Amino acid sequence: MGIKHFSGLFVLLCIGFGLSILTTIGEHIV
Amino acid sequence: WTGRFLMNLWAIFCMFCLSTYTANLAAVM
Amino acid sequence: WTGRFLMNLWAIFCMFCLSTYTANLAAVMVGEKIYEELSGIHDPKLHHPSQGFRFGTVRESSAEDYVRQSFPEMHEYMRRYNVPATPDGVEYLKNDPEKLDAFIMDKALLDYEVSIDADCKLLTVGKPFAIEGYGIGLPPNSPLTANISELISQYKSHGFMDMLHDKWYRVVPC
Amino acid sequence: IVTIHQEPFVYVKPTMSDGTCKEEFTVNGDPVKKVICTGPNDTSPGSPRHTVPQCCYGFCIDLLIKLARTMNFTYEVHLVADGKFGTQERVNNSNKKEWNGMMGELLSGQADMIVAPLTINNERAQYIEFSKPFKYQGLTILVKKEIPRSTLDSFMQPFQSTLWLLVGLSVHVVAVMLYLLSSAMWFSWGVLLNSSARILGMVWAGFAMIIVASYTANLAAFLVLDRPEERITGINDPRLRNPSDKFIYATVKQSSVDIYFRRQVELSTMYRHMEKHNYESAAEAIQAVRDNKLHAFIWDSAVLEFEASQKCDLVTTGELFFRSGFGIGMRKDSPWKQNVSLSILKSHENGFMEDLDKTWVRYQEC
Amino acid sequence: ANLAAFLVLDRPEERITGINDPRLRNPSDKFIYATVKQSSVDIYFRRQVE
Repeated sequence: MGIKHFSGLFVLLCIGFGLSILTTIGEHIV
Repeated sequence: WTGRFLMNLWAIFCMFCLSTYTANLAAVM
Repeated sequence: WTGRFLMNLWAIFCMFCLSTYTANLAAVMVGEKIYEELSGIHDPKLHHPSQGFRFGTVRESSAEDYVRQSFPEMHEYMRRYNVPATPDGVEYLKNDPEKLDAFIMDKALLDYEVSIDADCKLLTVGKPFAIEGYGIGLPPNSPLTANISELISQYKSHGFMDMLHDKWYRVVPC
Repeated sequence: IVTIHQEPFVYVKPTMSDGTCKEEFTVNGDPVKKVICTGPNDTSPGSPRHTVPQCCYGFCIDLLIKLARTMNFTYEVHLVADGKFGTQERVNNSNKKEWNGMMGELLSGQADMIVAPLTINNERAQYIEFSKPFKYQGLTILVKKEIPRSTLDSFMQPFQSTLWLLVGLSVHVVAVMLYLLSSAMWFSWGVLLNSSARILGMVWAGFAMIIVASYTANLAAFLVLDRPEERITGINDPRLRNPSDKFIYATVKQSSVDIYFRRQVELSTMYRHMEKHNYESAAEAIQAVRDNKLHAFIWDSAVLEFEASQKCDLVTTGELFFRSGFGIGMRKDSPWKQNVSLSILKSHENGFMEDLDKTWVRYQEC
Repeated sequence: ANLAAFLVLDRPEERITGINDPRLRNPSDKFIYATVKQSSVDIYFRRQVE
């Protein structure tokens, strides 16, 4: 978790959480 | 072949990825 | 419930043990693989006794005189473990070398003894130091010196020295 | 004669009970001779209490015994009331700057010889006469035998220490977000232990695997750079060159090392840094180092190396900077100028010095 | 662990220190090093018997 690696991991986690929320909403739509 | 060949390929890929990540971290540090 | 927590604790301990074992193995693999990099007489390895270096030369050759005249303490230190004759020292290298593990001496003879060593379990190391020459012993102010000197100089000029050299100076891959 | 307590050169052992000297047998079991001394038995040079005789022997004493069996001169030995190796010093009315300790105790004119490991140097040779040296040395440096504290200790000291808090916070946030129960918490914990909803679970599993791999790599990288042990290269190490507070280093006062640093130019601030904590005895500094008080004890070779090989906690690394030879002192042109030199040189050639060295300087640590 | 240790061996045996080195004093067949024919360097290396 050294500076850039930790920042990239956190950004990827946030992006994945948002994408998962969007995909769950879309799946619930249909 | 549910796991006769696909499971072996996945295990080989995972082991190679782990070894490569370990080597990359060792080289970086 | 509680069994899940116990299994999680066991798994955490297993992961920590695996990481520790990997780190220990990685550190160990970086250990002694280029051992005995003496590099010459200026290093802390050979200069002051780090509890277990056993030096040795010929008893009063040019090695002993030069060492005792330049660096005194090593005169005593070698002399407690100093062998009398050359065609003995390397033999102690075959004695599970706790007795002799260094035989400071002229590099030419050392290279020859490496060449004849078919087993090839020895490697000369350390940069050359205290370069000297050879000659022919004559009494003080004796005659004939000029004749022999010019003769050997001419033989060197024509290459007779190299003739004798490649007649006797062989090479073996080590 | 006057001698200073220095091991393994002279031993100080109190007399037993009635006044007899305890008998001792060496490694060979042969008798080891000893003589009687008088000095400040009380304590450090403070209150001068009783001065009961003690038993003395070692490396110098038997040398004097052999030196005395020839020229057959009767002798008595007594230590020095000061306890320092006779250097120069001034007073509150400094107009003479006389000699303290050993040299002054001989220079003032109530003793005959000096039998002790005193380094010969220029100004001493100017004011006093020496003989042919019988031992050569050069002063090295020592330090504690590192520290074996690396045993599952850096649980949260791998530089950045936010690993556990970050992992727990991320796991809790992911579990809360996925909560759309105790079973769910157990499943999330297993995701951290490898014990729509399906897509979110797969993404969380991939994230947990990536986090585990990254944590393993970080632990490996942290536990691959634990190799240190600077060990001090010599007096040219910049770390000791700059005077800092966490790496204090000093040397016994009023001795050869202090005069050698105080006279040679090199620099001044190093002498200033060393003068702060210069000790007052020869051996107590070793106990201070062994405790933890000092980390670099600058002192001459033979005694330092023997102490290092005595107790398996102190080792020396360096290049043996500066060189000199121990002598045997005596007054300015005493009638004993020649015979001591002749005997010492005959012994040096003969090999008796080798016998003494092997007898009283041997190895036990390894 | 062994793979990481082997991969850690980077920039090994790729640089030469100087005129004095085990590679220089005794090559066998693979480490040929040479210069240009009878130029200033040639007589210098021939001359100094040191």
